[PDB]
Amino acid sequence: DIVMTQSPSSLAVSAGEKVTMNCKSSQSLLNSRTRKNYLAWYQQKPGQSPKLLIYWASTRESGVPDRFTGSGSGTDFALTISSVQAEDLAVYYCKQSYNLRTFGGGTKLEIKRADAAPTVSIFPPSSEQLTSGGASVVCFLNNFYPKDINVKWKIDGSERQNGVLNSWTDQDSKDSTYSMSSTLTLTKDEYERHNSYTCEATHKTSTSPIVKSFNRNEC
Amino acid sequence: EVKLVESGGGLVQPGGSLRLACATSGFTFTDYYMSWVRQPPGKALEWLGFIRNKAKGYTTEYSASVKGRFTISRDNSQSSLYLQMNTLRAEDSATYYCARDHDGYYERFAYWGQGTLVTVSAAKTTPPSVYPLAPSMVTLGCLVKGYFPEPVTVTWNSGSLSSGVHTFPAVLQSDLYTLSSSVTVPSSTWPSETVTCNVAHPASSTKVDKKIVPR
Ligand SMILES: [Br-]
Ligand SMILES: [Br-]
Ligand SMILES: [Br-]
Ligand SMILES: [Br-]
Ligand SMILES: [Br-]
Repeated sequence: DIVMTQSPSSLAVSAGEKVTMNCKSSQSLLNSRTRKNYLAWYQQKPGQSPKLLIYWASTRESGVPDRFTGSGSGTDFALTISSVQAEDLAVYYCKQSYNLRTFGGGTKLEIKRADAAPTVSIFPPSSEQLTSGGASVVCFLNNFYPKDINVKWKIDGSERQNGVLNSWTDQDSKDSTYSMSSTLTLTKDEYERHNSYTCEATHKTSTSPIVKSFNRNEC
Repeated sequence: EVKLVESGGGLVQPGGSLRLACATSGFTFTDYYMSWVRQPPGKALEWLGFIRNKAKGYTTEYSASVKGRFTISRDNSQSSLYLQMNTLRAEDSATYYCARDHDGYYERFAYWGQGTLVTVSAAKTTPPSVYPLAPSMVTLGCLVKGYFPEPVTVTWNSGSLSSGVHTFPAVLQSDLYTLSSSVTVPSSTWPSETVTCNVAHPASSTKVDKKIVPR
């Protein structure tokens, strides 16, 4: 039961960079009858199934861009991308098929790009939700870079920490940005006791936050 | 075209069992080994086992992780692969993929299905409540709250709109998931053109459409 490793665990690369990632087997994967190494590379884009890139260590599957090259022999293998493109964000897995099958643990490739500030939009609780007693205030932060960002909620000018949950999309395959939602959830009765609700995003792009706000009583 | 389509996943109680199916087409099924592979949310692929081709007598092999507890079989008249998964526990929660394996010549998994999500939990099935999030570009959204299990499928306009959509990963709390989805369109088009959130939650047999009204 052959054991596979990969390194680095992640890499962050700009479009046009040359990158190499490594795979190691516990046993030689060289089949002496065929003189091929039974090691394959798979690309798994976010939310998608794995896709075959390379088999027999170095044979490119039909359709695969020629920027992908597999190399190595025996117990050491590599996948090299000559010039990374935005669409190449993925987790890359090696897999032996010399005796049974085993995947490595993956190398996550992320894309570095220029810093971009978010576009912010705020939404009051819907009237359907309010009718049944809950109040979720939603903030979207769109198309920004890098991923980490500070989002702060204020209610009548006072910071609110409790009840906030934040979720990020996978990196975009065209523009290499992230988006994220921030949802503040209160009871109707609490929501109705205040007026101004504000979402403030502070991004390494500026000391001045990007802000959106509404006043419940103007609804 | 080669096609592999998994089914039979979903929610299962601890200690239960499931039979996954993989319906294949577009190749001579009997010529191929067929594998099952799983992936816990956010973690690495794990090969589970295979069933060999006709040349090798359709014999099976399994990873140590599931050997003795899972059983792979195939129906060569119906070109279908199965995984009987017994005695389920928390570590069995994952996306399960079928893959077309070895033919006797090439050593590759050339085709994979879309995957079926298996959730091992005693928490109860609950349909979402879907709420509209109303406003050069304009951003609209829907909030998909308080459902269990995953997945939901969210589209924009029965799928009329994609380039500008962000459907956020759900978050679980007190046995329920919530997510949201945003979509951005030209204001030259809104509101002339209706924008509509489509939310499917097959576990609960919920399919809802929520029109976004200005407001
Ligand atoms: Br084997
Ligand atoms: Br594995
Ligand atoms: Br400032
Ligand atoms: Br093949
Ligand atoms: Br869509």
